Amino acid sequence: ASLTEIEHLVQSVCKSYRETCQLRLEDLLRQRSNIFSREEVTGYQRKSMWEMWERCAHHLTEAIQYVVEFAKRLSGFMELCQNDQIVLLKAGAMEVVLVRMCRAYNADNRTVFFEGKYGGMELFRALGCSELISSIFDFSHSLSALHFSEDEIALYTALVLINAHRPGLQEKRKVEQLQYNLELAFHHHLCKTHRQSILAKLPPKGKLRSLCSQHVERLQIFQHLPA
Ligand SMILES: C[C@@H](NC(=O)c1cc(-c2sc(C(=O)N[C@H]3C[C@H](C(=O)O)C3)nc2CC2CCCCC2)cc(C2(C)CC2)c1)C(F)(F)F
Repeated sequence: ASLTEIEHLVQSVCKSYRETCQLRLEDLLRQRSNIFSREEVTGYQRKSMWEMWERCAHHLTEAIQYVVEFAKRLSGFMELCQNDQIVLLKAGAMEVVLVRMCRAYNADNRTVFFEGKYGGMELFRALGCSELISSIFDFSHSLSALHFSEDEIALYTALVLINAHRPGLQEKRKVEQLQYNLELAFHHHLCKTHRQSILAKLPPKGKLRSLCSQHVERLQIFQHLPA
């Protein structure tokens, strides 16, 4: 690879994400002024667990379609065989949607954006799974502390999808090579922006799989939808 070409690689990842980011950043930041009234929360709490479950299931799949919408935008994704394309998304999709959640988390009052307005965690009392609902807010809270620049989330997300150290990829060396160019464009931009300091600050391995695996595991037990 070439240096001038790697900088090109960064511009694609940053753009492919900004066009497949679901919600605009300028929207979440400015519309953060209003939140659910205590009335509106009890209405969400009164909802049957199936009610709230049907909600997240849609918003989750919808947020994932943008995740896969992101993958097909990367400049080197299409070349590799379909199987590797399927595997990377299966294990990376749910984790990519987690990193994108902190981007909608307001660390000031612990309120995430869910259906046209910010709200706390008591909004999901109908579900009745505290430790799982809180594992996301606390995680996004830490990630929201670093004050992720949009370009970083795009770069970080790319390395979440790409991962040759995945279950059953076929032509892995095509995944290893690309997984490295992204890390190159990642570190280069970090140093190029004086934010190489975060590398020792991010979640290891690790928290992405363990946190999602707990959710993905509860659905493989109780559900029948996509699984
Ligand atoms: C099974 C288990 N977990 C999930 O169902 C689940 C839901 C979501 C998503 S994605 C999403 C969106 O895209 N919201 C956008 C679209 C909305 C809009 O258009 O306004 C805002 N909303 C949600 C629902 C929110 C529920 C409260 C905790 C934050 C997540 C994300 C995930 C990941 C990424 C962890 C794996 C898991 C469960 F907790 F459900 F039991």
